[PDB]
Amino acid sequence: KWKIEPFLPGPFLEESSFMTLFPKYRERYLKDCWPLVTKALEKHGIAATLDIVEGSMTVK
Amino acid sequence: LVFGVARIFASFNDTFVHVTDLSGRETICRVTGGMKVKADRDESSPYAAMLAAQDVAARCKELGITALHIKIRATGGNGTKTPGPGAQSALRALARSGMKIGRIEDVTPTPSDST
Amino acid sequence: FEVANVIQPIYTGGSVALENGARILASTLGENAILTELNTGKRLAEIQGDGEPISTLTITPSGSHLIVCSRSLTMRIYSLAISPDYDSVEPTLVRTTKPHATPVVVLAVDRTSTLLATGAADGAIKIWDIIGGYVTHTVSGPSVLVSALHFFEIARFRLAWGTQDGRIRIFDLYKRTTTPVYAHESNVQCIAYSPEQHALLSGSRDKTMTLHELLESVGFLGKWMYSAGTSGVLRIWDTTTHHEIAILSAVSLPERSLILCAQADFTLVLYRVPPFRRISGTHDEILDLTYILPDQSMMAIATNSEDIRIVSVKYFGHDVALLKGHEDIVMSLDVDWSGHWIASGSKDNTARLWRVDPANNSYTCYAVFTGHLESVGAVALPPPAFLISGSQDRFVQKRDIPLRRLAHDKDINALDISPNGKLFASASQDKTVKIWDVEKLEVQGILRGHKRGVWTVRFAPVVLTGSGDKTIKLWNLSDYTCIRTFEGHSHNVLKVVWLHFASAGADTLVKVWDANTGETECTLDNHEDRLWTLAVHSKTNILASAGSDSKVTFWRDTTAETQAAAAQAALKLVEQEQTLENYIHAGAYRDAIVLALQLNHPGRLLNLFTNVVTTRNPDPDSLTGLKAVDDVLAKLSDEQIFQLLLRLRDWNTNAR
Amino acid sequence: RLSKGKKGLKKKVQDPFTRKDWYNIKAPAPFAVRDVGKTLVNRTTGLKNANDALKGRIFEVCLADLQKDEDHAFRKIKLRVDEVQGKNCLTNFHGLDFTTDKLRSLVRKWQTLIEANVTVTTTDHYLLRLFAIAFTKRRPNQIKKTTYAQSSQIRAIRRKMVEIIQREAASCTLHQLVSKLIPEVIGREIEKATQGIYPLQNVHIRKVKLLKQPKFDLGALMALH
Amino acid sequence: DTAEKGEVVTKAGIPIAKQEMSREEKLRRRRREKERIRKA
RNA sequence: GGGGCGUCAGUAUUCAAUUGUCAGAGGUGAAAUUCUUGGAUUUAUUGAAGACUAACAACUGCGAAAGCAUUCGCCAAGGAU
RNA sequence: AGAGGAAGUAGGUCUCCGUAGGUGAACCUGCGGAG
Repeated sequence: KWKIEPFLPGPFLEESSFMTLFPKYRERYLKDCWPLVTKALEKHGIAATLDIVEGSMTVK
Repeated sequence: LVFGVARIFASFNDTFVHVTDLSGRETICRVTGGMKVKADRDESSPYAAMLAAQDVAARCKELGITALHIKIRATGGNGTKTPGPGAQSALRALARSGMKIGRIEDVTPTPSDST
Repeated sequence: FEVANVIQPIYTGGSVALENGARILASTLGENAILTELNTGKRLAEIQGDGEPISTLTITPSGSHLIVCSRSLTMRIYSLAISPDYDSVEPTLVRTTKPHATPVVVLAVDRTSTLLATGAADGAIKIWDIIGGYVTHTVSGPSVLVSALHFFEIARFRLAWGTQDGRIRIFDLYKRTTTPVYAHESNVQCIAYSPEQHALLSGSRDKTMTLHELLESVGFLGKWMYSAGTSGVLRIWDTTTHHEIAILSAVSLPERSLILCAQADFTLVLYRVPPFRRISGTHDEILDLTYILPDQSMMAIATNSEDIRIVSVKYFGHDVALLKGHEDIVMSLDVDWSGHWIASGSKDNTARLWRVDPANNSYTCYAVFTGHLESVGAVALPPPAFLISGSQDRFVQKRDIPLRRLAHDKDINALDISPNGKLFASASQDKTVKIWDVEKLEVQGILRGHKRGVWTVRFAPVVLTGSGDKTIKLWNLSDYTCIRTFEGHSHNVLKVVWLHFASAGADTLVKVWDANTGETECTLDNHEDRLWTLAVHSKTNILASAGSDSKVTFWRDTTAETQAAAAQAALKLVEQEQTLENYIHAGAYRDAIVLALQLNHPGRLLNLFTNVVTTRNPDPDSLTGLKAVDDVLAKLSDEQIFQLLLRLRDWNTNAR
Repeated sequence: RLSKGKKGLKKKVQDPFTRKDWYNIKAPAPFAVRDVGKTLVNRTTGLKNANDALKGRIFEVCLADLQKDEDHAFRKIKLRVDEVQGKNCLTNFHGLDFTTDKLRSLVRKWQTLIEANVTVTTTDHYLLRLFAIAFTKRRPNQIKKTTYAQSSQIRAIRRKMVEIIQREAASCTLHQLVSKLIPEVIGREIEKATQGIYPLQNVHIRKVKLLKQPKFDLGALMALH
Repeated sequence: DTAEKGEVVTKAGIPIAKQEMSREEKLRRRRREKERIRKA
């Protein structure tokens, strides 16, 4: 009644995307911890970019 | 593709799968979480959200809209500002049974200053 | 207790379909699909289907196939086999396919048995062969919800569809080109065609038909148009001049000249074309049963359909009549103990008294009572003497037929009279039961309390209180204390009926026991989810149980019959046991062995076998020494052979 | 499976979708697409004709499906509807709202946002409120972590912001105001003219609210469509 | 444990029924089972 | 983001009204009290009232201390240079 | 309704062909025929 099954198997018409903004002291740590994040988000199917110029993480 | 707007009120005690037209005024079909589970303990559960989303998608495919814009919310005044398990499980079951999803937005009431 | 008989739902919500043989009829209940003969009414067959509610079904004019489609996107075809006897049919599946991406809402089958067309919720509409799963040609594709179809020929075949907006489009199946006609403003509900006149009728939800109040079904015969809409009336019109001569569906037989009306009270009305009989589809949620007549041939049931129905118990399914005087919901019901007066309490604030005229079709509501400002919850009856009405509020009242009082805090529940009419008790939600003087405005006392809230009282010709907890108590007049207390339920009890006691539950079980003993005698488990009310035959012991589920079950007592059967069984047992002892004493080993194999007890059978194999004077040709025992061992039956083998292994264990 | 209710509460269920009809929605002039959806409203008759409810309702729709451009995944607009035709639903501007995801996606630490509110009236006598937000520019080739404007500098920025939005929204009508709101000309001109006081990272107008519309004129309302 | 419902099995391995068993043999079988119970 | 007076907003909560409702909602570890076909919870739009000023918000600022965060106007005062 | 007294019982695969639909050359599904 409480357990949840993993999703077995295009369900999106409008290509959704989200953004968040981070400062510089987090920009360093995110720059050298990012490939783990984009590896797991590629296993989930979502493209994740990081922008050290503006300081923005985007998923889409 | 006729877009209907699905309000998913996911709290910790019960989940509300609600389907309206684009206006917000005319409710098409709603199935609460607790009317599919005999136990008030398990009223807010992923199984309850899955059953509610399957019934709502079945009714709205009998009416023939087959496309939803999903607005997810929770108790936001002095509450938690996070959806319960109903949101994830209802969106999963809703798009697993037909229902090309359109635009997803989490419209939680965020107070500028409450108390 | 055995089921005497049940009455059952035949129709709830979905689409009905009639074959050209007007015997068989296929209708819907929930997810299931049930088909019955109309004239004898018995359950021919029931296909279960999947878990989702059924969307639409059809039967072919020749009743050979039954095509169902659910709210889950699927479509199942069943072939049917009808005997010379129309009493029972067997459906077997042939094809299950998923027609479109949306569940289909409309179907239409041609007058010949070879093509069926289906129309979905997105607009993708197709045509299939019935004998084998084809798509012989796809006709439109998904545009807008198809709301109607009609197959026709011109005197090769053509098919017309009517969409959710007002768009009627006709195409030839051989030419394979669609052409619209002009197009229409609102939801076209149905399309019909007359081949005698070369004329297409379109009936729509904007109260118009093109060659009102609303329109759901129109058609031809015959030269006489018909119309059915939200007005509740079927109307007949001339074809050639437009002077004449709710409903969810109506079909046209007219070779058998019967037109079926699917009224949104979930009833089915048969109209003759120049009310034959009607059948109630579902008694939706039954609030009270009362078993009425002098001879008690005709029970009145009362439910959410804003009226009361009188249906016979002695064909068994035919409702005698329908009686409508109330406005909101008929809630409770009570008959006099001396025959002919039934009375109805309601969610409307008015209560009323009706006559029952058995040897007529006349039923009148000639006594009415305004009363108080809230809903008359319950009615009690001692021309009748008078009426005591209860209430949703605290205002209890009493009024004479051609006064108020305050009783409790919350909504009261039930009311009951003694057969002599000297006492009267009322029950409510604030755990008090109140008896008072019935002639004056005086009070005889008070029952002390039933733990949560008392639901039903009963007088013994001793008062019985069934309450909101899982208990039931028996109280007295003398001390106003409980004589007896009983447990054992799993929900509310909601009804307590005297026998010639029984109690229903809200845990769908109805259980009987006796008062002086005080322990449970029997329990009964027919119904679906809930159980509300119990009626009783007044002469013999027959229980009529009904609830929120639509089925009503009639039980009869069999305790006298099984006691007579057990008595004569013990008589035959002692007689044949003594004739066994007689044959043993006389030495008639043959009939002794036959009677021992009949009486099934083997400690004497072994002694007979040791004797017959050591008789000291054996016949030389015989197998076991006696030719007669050889004869019975040759003429043993299969069950006696197997039981003898099951004793032979046990005798073969012992080396003696 | 088992019900829960009290005695005599479930009424007989009536079909509510016999009395419902669909109505296609057209957007006003300055948006790129016109057919934006479909609304299920009640069936008209005497005793509350449905055109009163159709005059009452408003819609909320994003700008991505209007301009066909996913640059505007945010900035949801609101459309009143005051007119009706045959199977049609003509609409007008009512307000413009962000998404709270972008409102969280714009706020960073060690930088200042400046908010400004104006109550301005167009030449068609519509009163409306414009809520502008403006985040402070972190200058490239800098080393200090906090780009804090002084409080007097913030007050000067807010004064120039309200001066720009008043001077460039008081002169035009509502249709030209929406045509200037769509490619964000106002935020661009605030960014261009405030950079002599303190440079601003991004100026947006986060809300437009129409308070009162004193006229119902089908002439201009159909000159839109 | 593998006998019939009406019958008993003896120590000899022979099915004898309680109905055909007399009162004296019933009393003696009750006494023998009670003697075993007293021994244990 | 020192103080006083006025003013301007912002949401959120409660209350009420108008619609679409159509069986539970609410709490809890479970429950129960309670509100619920005169329609609760929910959906949308308005109106009123009282409160508070999210995110920015800091190894910061101001005030002697308690303390002080919506905009704008007025009134004096104060710090450093 | 009551503590005692006395007693008894324990069933069409493969291949091909003609179809009708699907996403089209092909290919898939369903059917009707021949090997």
